[PDB]
Amino acid sequence: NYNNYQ
Repeated sequence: NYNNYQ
């Protein structure tokens, strides 16, 4: 949850 992959 609320994880960012960029």
